Amino acid sequence: MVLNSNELEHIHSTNHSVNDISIRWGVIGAGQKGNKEADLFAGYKFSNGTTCYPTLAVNFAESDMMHLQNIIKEDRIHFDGLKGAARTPSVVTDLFDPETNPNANGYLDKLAQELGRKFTNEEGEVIVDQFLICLGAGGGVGTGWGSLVLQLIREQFFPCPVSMLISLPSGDPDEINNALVLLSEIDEFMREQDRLFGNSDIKPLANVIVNDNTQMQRIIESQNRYVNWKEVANDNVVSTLHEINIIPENYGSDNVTYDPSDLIKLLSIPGRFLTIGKARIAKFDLHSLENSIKRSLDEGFFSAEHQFETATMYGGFVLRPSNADFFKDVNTENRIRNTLGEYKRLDEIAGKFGDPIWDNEYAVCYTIFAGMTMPKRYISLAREGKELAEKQEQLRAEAQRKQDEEKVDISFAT
Amino acid sequence: TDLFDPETNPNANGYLDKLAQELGRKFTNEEGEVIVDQFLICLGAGGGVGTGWGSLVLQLIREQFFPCPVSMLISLPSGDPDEINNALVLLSEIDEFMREQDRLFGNSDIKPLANVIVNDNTQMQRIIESQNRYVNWKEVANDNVVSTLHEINIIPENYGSDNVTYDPSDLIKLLSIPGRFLTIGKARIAKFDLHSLENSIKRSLDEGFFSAEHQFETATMYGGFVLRPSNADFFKDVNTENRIRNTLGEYKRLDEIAGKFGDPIWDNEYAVCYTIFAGMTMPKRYI
Repeated sequence: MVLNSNELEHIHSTNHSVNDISIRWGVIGAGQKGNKEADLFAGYKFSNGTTCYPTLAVNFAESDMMHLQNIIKEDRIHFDGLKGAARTPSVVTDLFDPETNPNANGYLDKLAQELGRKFTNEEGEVIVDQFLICLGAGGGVGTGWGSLVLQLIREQFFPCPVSMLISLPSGDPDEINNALVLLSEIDEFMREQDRLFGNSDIKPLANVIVNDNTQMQRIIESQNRYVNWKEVANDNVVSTLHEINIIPENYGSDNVTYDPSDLIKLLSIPGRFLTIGKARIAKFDLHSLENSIKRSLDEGFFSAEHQFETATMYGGFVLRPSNADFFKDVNTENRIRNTLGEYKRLDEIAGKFGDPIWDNEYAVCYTIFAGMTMPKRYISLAREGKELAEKQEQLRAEAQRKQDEEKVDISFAT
Repeated sequence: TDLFDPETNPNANGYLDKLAQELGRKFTNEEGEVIVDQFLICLGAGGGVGTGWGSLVLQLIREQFFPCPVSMLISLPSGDPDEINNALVLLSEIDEFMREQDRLFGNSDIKPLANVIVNDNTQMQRIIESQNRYVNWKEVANDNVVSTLHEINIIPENYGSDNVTYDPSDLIKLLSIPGRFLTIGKARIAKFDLHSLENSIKRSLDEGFFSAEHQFETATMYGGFVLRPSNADFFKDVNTENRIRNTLGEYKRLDEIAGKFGDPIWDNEYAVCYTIFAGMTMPKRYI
């Protein structure tokens, strides 16, 4: 029963019949970042007390997983005689490839197997609509797993589509190159997927959701006195995803319902880069409403300089109080359509935007843009790692010559 | 070096048989599994036997005499001009070998000379006389450097963390790949507040048992971890994480080189903070 946002608090005290969700995610967290996000998902329960999401944790370092809290030991999957890949992701792709490793195919049996156990019925009903794979780009185990997953969904290894929740690394030239090769592999796969599947078809890679660790830290230090920024960042991105999954299945509207089918379409069909903006609304007036939607989109936890003009679909909803007449007001509807319009004119792509009724005293506004192309953070990362990588080709040489240029005289010794 | 060289000594090669042999007995399986990941060779630079052995080892790892990489734990001499020249010729032979190793092996490759760890006998005495009433300074210095190395070997295999695990693979990478000069700072932490935490990390690095005026700016890799109590909320605190990243940052900005820094959970009532910098160039104590 994790409750890691005060939206989740206020809709579990209020609502004691939260018994379903819009999409039955099967969560797999690879590498430690992934493990920790996965551990949060595993914690969530319904009002009745059942678990929401079947969850596995995967790693090479058996020691990243020993301080998990909601993931039972049985569900902590790890690989033998391997102490860890060492911030090098080609170690994971290798352990699973016949060409390099001989028992490669053996490992896949234990993956196919523990997949079978956690996401399958007594029959073989996959008990899951799509897989959510959590990664921290930059590390060995995580980034490697990312690549292996791309490779696996080509052999149609998974029963259903795969959503990847990927985090971009803060600032370390080895991590940046790792992150860049994955993001590049993803951009390629997405382009191949665009030529192989129709605009209407269900995609095998449902979407990829990025967070940027730089942007997330910036935010956290703007907003009992110890704060693990990672712990906070995780709470925000995970609780947001959980919220947008709860709400359509559990709250409704006299005006425009955003139901679960709309969300499933959003997460299933576009098949590219997806972003979310969660905006709290306290001041019921247009100037503030605007500057918080704009803020959640541009300076929020899921912002990575996204290419909104390339979005092919939208979704969203404002959870609002039963009374607050400020939302029935048309003048308020236009301000949203035109505010979001500045990113993508909403007529020009397919979607829906709802306004469900909730118990509480404030309005939370969730905005989702899907089908976008590669985020521009990719370029600025490429550029940031160049000014470090090249800055220490200089420093390695700056002092390797200092080696060559100065012998010290010890002729008096030998 | 003479007793082991055909050019000077004739039964030179005979001696190597008894070395190859007693190596075989102590570090090999009933099969020939070397039962050992790397060799730790302890020396006191300055003497005959020790310093000589140091040179012979450099020579031996070139003929690929050893099954696996070699770490050398070398101590620098206190103050005797014959000992200093001896120490200097070895340290010079090491700087040369390390430079040859840099051109022959990749930045990713396992190095045959895994690393060299120096202690300076002057710096170690200074410390011991700042900190039953007899004290053999050598006996104490040894206890500190050896127990530190043992600690950093125990901890990753035996203690873990909900936040960031520093596991054994991370340590093996640290000790295996950089292949140059390596240092350690062991800092006890009693006062849970930022000003003190800092001034003990800084102290362990600059005025500790492994300090020899190291060239931190030349470090190519880092590692470390703070063993902390299960409860002490002062370590979950972010404000405490930043103070470490920026404190260590003053030696080498930690983004600029490859590593990891963990915070394992332990039983006890205080926090011990181990910091390791590897891949460094020749220490300034040499000058």
